[PDB]
Amino acid sequence: MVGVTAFGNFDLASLAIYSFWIFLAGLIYYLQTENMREGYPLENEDGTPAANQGPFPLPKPKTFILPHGRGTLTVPGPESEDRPIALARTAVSEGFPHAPTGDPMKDGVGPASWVARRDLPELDGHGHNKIKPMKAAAGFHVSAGKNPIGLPVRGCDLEIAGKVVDIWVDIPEQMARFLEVELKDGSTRLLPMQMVKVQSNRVHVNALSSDLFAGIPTIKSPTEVTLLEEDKICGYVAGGLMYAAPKRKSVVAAMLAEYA
Amino acid sequence: AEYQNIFSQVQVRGPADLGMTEDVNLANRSGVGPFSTLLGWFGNAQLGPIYLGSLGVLSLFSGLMWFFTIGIWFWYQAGWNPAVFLRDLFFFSLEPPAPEYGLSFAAPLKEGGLWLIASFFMFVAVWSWWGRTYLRAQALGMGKHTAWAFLSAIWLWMVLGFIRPILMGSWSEAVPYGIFSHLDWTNNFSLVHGNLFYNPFHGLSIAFLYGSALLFAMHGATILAVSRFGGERELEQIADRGTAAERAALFWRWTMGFNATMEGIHRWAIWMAVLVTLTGGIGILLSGTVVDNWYVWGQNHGMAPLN
Amino acid sequence: ALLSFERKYRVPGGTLVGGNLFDFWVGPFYVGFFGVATFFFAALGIILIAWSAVLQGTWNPQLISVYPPALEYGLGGAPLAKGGLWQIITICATGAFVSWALREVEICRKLGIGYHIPFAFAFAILAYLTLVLFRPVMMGAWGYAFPYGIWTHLDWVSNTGYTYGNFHYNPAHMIAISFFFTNALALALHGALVLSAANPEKGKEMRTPDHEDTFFRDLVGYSIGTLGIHRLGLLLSLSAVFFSALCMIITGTIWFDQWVDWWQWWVKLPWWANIPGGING
Amino acid sequence: MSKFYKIWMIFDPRRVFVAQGVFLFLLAVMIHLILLSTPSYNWLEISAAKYNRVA
Amino acid sequence: MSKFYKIWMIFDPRRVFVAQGVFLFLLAVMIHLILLSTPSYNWLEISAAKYNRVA
Amino acid sequence: MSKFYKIWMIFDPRRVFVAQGVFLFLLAVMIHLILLSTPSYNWLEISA
Amino acid sequence: MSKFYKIWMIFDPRRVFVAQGVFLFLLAVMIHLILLSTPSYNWLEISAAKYNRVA
Amino acid sequence: MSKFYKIWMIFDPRRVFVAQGVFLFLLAVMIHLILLSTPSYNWLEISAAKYNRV
Amino acid sequence: DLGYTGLTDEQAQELHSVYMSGLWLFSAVAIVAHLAVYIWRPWF
Amino acid sequence: LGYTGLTDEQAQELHSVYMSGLWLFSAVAIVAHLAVYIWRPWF
Amino acid sequence: DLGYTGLTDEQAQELHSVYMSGLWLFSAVAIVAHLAVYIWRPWF
Amino acid sequence: DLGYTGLTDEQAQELHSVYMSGLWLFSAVAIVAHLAVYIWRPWF
Amino acid sequence: DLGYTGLTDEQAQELHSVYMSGLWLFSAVAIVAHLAVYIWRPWF
Amino acid sequence: ADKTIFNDHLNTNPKTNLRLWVAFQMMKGAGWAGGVFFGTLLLIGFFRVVGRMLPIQENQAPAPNITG
Ligand code: BCL
Ligand SMILES: COC(C)(C)C/C=C/C(C)=C/C=C/C(C)=C/C=C/C(C)=C/C=C/C=C(C)/C=C/C=C(\C)CC/C=C(\C)CCC=C(C)C
Ligand SMILES: COC(C)(C)C/C=C/C(C)=C/C=C/C(C)=C/C=C/C(C)=C/C=C/C=C(C)/C=C/C=C(\C)CC/C=C(\C)CCC=C(C)C
Ligand SMILES: COC(C)(C)C/C=C/C(C)=C/C=C/C(C)=C/C=C/C(C)=C/C=C/C=C(C)/C=C/C=C(\C)CC/C=C(\C)CCC=C(C)C
Ligand SMILES: COC(C)(C)C/C=C/C(C)=C/C=C/C(C)=C/C=C/C(C)=C/C=C/C=C(C)/C=C/C=C(\C)CC/C=C(\C)CCC=C(C)C
Ligand SMILES: COC(C)(C)C/C=C/C(C)=C/C=C/C(C)=C/C=C/C(C)=C/C=C\C=C(C)\C=C\C=C(/C)CC/C=C(\C)CCC=C(C)C
Ligand SMILES: [Fe+2]
Repeated sequence: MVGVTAFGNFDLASLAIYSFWIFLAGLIYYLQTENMREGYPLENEDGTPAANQGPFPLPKPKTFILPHGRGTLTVPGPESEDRPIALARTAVSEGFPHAPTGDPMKDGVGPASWVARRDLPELDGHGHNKIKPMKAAAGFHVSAGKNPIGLPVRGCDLEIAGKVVDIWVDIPEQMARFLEVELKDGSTRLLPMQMVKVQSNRVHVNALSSDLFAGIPTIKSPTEVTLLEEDKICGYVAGGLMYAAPKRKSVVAAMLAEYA
Repeated sequence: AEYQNIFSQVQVRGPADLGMTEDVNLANRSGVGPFSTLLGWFGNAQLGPIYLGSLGVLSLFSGLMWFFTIGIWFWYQAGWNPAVFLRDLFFFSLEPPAPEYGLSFAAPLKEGGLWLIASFFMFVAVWSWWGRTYLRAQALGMGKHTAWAFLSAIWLWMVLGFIRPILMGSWSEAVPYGIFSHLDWTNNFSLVHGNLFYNPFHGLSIAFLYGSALLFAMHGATILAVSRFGGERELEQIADRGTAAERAALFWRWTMGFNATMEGIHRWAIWMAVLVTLTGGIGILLSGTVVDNWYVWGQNHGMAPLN
Repeated sequence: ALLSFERKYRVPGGTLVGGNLFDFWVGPFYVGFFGVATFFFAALGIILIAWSAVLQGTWNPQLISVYPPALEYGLGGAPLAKGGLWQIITICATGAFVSWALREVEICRKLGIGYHIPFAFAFAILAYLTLVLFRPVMMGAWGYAFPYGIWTHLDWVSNTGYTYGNFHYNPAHMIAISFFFTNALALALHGALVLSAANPEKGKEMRTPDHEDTFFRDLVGYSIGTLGIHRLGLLLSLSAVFFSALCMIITGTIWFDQWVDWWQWWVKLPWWANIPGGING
Repeated sequence: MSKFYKIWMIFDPRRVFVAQGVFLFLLAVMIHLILLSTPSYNWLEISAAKYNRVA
Repeated sequence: MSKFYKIWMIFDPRRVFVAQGVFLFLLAVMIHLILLSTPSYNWLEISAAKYNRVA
Repeated sequence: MSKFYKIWMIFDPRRVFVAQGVFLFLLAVMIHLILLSTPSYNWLEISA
Repeated sequence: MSKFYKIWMIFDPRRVFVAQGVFLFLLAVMIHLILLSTPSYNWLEISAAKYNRVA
Repeated sequence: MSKFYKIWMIFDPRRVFVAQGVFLFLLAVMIHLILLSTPSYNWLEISAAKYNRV
Repeated sequence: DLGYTGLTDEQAQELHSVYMSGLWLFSAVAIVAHLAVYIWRPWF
Repeated sequence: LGYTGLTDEQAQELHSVYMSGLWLFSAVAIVAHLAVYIWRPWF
Repeated sequence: DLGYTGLTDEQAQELHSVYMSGLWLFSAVAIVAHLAVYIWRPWF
Repeated sequence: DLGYTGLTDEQAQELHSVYMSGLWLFSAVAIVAHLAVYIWRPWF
Repeated sequence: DLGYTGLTDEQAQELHSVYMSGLWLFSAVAIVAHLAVYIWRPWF
Repeated sequence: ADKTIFNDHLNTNPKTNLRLWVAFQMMKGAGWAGGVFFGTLLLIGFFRVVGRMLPIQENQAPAPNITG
């Protein structure tokens, strides 16, 4: 059918290309509606629903049957913060930052934010706890790389804040998730492995200064960590990047602050 | 510098993970292989276990026979000389039958018949592997998304090797087996049909291949950026939206005005990758059968300056 | 205008330049200093492409083309109607891309996430600069860069490729293509696997990462892991772009003949060059 | 016309004003570029031909 | 026209001033480049032809 | 122009000064490059 | 014919209405472009030929 | 034939109706376009020849 | 009464009545347009 | 069996409505085909 | 009183009156510009 | 009465008066430049 | 009285006086350079 | 933040200090922009030097695109 046109230059190739444009528009609509299952409907900076909701409407709700009898999740559905937000409006007009009312790292706002998730441990396929300390994990041991256990932990202010006592490992993935760090007071905190740089002699934590290590949220159980505790710890450590900046002793930062 | 999470800075090894047992026949599953420290620096160190089922056996036998047929043809083309075999490994070719034979299976063994035998073996191997992906999804109760994405890839492969040669009425239209030979087939296909660049479906296929590279860069970068919040555990973020999913969504919302979800980004991913081979198969199927010169077609459709 | 969870993340800080001068949002977009710069450069580039369409004499978007200066102009400036507009649009595009990357850096700092996304975008910016800046400067003319047209930059790709015979034989090109194909394959597999785990057979419980690892080990005998697959996707895309930039930066600068002539070096190794038979004998 | 004010009960004035500003600017630029494309109404070229600047 | 001040009861002056500065500089640059592109009103080329600078 | 000073009660002074220095340098570079573009006023085209 | 209303017990009215609007618009545009594409029934060309616009 | 209604106890009527509508529209468009492609049955060209439009 | 949408029988009847009124109006306009075109230029 | 979950009477009513629609559609199609065949037979 | 945007009827009326004043000023300027262009170079 | 930016009517009036002063100064400079260009090289 | 930046009226006046002094000095230097270039190579 | 021992610069009147601070902010912005521009110019110069070293002129490719 070379050169066979129904009308004008419109042939099987033109039919295919226009039908694909139609299909692509439909597919983009479908993909956007699927993406609209979290964070909607949109809200104003005070909390009330916004007048503008977007050209794409909300999809019909779908139900996930959570594993291990954890219930169900229907999305889109009524979702709230379920936590006080310690932020104050810096302008009556919308589109401006909200300033923390107190200490943002303690308030859990900004880069130090955390989400009120289930206060239950994450489970593997078999139903056991996914993340467990390596002492309580049967047969787990450091296989390669520098072993961080026993190394001093140095904060962003170049001051030692504790020592690594144990490694928390993800049993299915078989990778380290959290380093347990004992502070000067004898209590233990958790540090995400992605926020610590294991060097030859020490473990460097650029996110947190030494004095902030005490402020890390603690786990209610020494052997298990829940999703809420993981979120709080990770939020605190990451928010340390922007909120422990004055205490960080970076040379480039010092030179920039010299001229700023 | 800070830890970028590109490579694991420490490896932990425990008991070998034997995997789930939803509906999988454990007899057909092999034993766990060795742990690779080199692989552990990047992902999981554990090798195996693999499932060796009926379809797995069929696919392995057919693929081994296809590979061995191409190899024996290469050895014949080398004069059975190992030095010549190594020298001209990329220049050997198992070419399809000449155009004089059309679609007939009467081509001589050294002039196209061996290509037909190897192509039958490859056909059986690929389709049995597709059935294997489907049944491995079915045994674990998972969705068949992998089966359908592989079906898109198989669609492009079938168009290249089977459907288009049939519609053109000649096995000579099909792709020869060999590295540089199939590269030359690609180049000659573009040249014969008049600058395949002006194939609109080839353009869409390239758009979605670039989009696949762009989207996997964006997604891998996003997940590595939010992995400090346990963002790599994406199924958890789907079930219980943590601060990682929220931070990823807010990053992309503040950057480009819209975002995805932890699950919807994977719909974007699967469709961006699927459309590559889908549009590609359509564009190859149109070439020669419907459009013999894509530059003239583009001229008649306002894609090229003249006309 | 805010997501149900966005309120607690809109806080001051993280800006690189400007402090609170541009630290605000316009709708969903975070502006910042580099956002102001990005918008200006983008609007200028788009308006200049429309103006170049006016000068060219065609309004068909597929026929609109902004050609670089001819080889007679060398690396110097050119009249706007005949190459200068391309130079201005290239400067605007580079400014917009770099401003976009720095705006992403600001957003990353505000959210407290890693800088993997602007770093990955820097690779695409470097490939673009290889095609429009580094390679034309090495070769000594802006006319070696590609035109800013939908179908004319395809003509540039075709002509540049066929200048060196079949461009498939460029080895760095082969590596980049293999990386691109592998990246597309891995993206398909990853999207499909996560969707299958999160959308199992109707009425069944949602699956776990254990199920994903079990599926891929039962399929191919190996599972790279969620962190592993995301690392792999990032590295595959970045390596593809890096090797494509390398292939174009070595082409026309240190290589000038057909690339199959390059592949002839393996054939002409002393210990098997003269052996008869095979393809090259 | 009598009750058109109720559009502001439906549409947020800020959103509509931003959209209208962008739309009006883009429309005006589009129409000016359409005129500049045509050999007639290209007022620059018309003036050049009228006073014989191109010589 | 006497009530146009109420535009500031709707739009915060900071974002509006940023947008207006960007828009005005963009518009001025656009018009200058449009003039430079045309052989007429390309004041640099006009002066070059007037004083016989370009060969 | 009597009450233009109030623009410093809208925009922070030091930030505006830094941004304005950047803008002035970039504008100067842009004008120099446009001059270098034209064959006349291309002062870097020293020839025999 | 009398019980056809029961289709609204099966199909969500909003989705059907949106899809029907899109389908009708695309169909009408397609038919109009078919008519314009053919040299006959292109009412613009017919009007031009009838009143000798092409001169 | 009398018991064909039981097919609705195996098939979801909503999915079946959607698939049927899409299939019917695509088939109708395909057939109308096939007729347009052939010089005969291109009713536009037939009318043009009959009334001497060209 | 499958109730895939939650509409009651009376709601479905009223919705279908309004929809059919709209459909008949659209079809009447289309028929008038087709008569005008066929008078102006028949295609049979 | 009851894959859909419909009661038998609901399935029968739905089938009756669907068959009415199908007969209407096929009757219009038969009229169209007869008109085309009278206008231009394809056999 | 739908109140999607939260404006009251009086606020909407005042806003619309000012908006229409601006629209009519813009339209008058456009009409003057079109008269100037049509006098200088008519397009009809 | 309507509140979206926190400005009062008096503050809005003062801001608009200063803004209009700036706008009229800018327009005056633009008009002078346009007169200079039109005298140097008219476009009508 | 808006005070988005914490500057009082007197601080704004003093800073604007300093800024305008610098602006006029820079403008004078630019005018000197333009006079030099125009004498060396006029563009009108 | 530590007090300077020189103490001679403190004799300037504070209005001159304000003028110096404004000029310093503008000069810092302009200097960062100039550093970016000169780094770009040095990158272009490095690639030009490399191209000069390579035998581009001996065998250079034709025009990939039609001149315009
Ligand atoms: C001179 C060469 C021509 C040209 C000729 C062609 C031709 C001819 C084709 C393409 C095709 C493609 N081209 Mg092109 N192409 C050119 C220029 C380009 C440029 C560029 C920058 O210039 C780009 C980016 C592309 C990009 C692309 C892709 C979008 C597309 C291939 C998708 C794919 O993954 O296929 C590769 C993937 C597959 C073939 C699927 C394989 C699936 C099967 C199941 C795999 C079996 C594996 C087997 C069993 C082995 C197993 C091993 C064991 C596991 C160990 N082309 C020029 C114009 N291009 C294809 C296409 O679709 O075009 C429309 C195609 O056929
Ligand atoms: C290539 O092929 C060509 C193009 C050449 C030939 C074409 C072939 C084909 C395949 C053609 C296809 C034709 C078809 C399928 C046409 C279908 C047309 C239909 C069904 C049109 C329907 C129109 C209906 C309309 C406009 C109804 C409008 C109704 C309203 C506006 C009112 C709705 C309001 C309601 C219901 C109020 C809500 C109710 C309550 C009780 C609250
Ligand atoms: C390709 O097609 C071509 C281009 C050839 C032809 C073009 C065709 C088309 C499709 C053209 C489109 C034309 C259209 C749709 C034009 C629309 C124009 C409109 C509607 C313009 C509106 C202008 C309104 C203005 C400028 C209003 C300004 C208002 C103010 C300045 C005052 C705002 C202040 C308020 C409301 C104060 C708020 C009140 C209180 C109490 C707080
Ligand atoms: C392709 O088409 C071409 C380009 C050829 C033709 C172009 C067409 C188009 C689309 C042209 C567009 C024209 C338009 C829409 C121009 C708009 C001009 C306007 C509205 C300019 C406004 C200027 C206003 C200025 C410069 C105001 C300056 C104000 C100040 C310097 C003082 C600011 C300080 C204040 C208000 C202090 C207030 C603070 C307190 C505490 C009271
Ligand atoms: C494509 O378009 C082209 C490029 C062809 C033409 C370009 C067109 C356009 C759109 C150009 C844009 C022009 C604009 C908008 C220029 C704006 C210039 C402004 C507002 C400059 C302001 C400068 C202000 C300065 C430098 C203030 C400095 C203040 C101080 C340094 C503090 C005071 C210190 C003093 C006075 C030091 C005193 C010392 C002694 C010894 C007396
Ligand atoms: C040295 O060690 C030994 C010899 C033992 C093993 C070595 C093996 C070697 C050297 C193997 C080399 C393999 C290579 C280089 C393979 C290259 C493959 C490539 C590049 C393939 C590219 C494209 C292939 C395509 C698109 C194939 C499409 C095929 C189909 C769609 C199936 C067609 C099916 C047909 C014709 C069935 C016909 C038969 C019947 C009975 C109906
Ligand atoms: Fe993922």
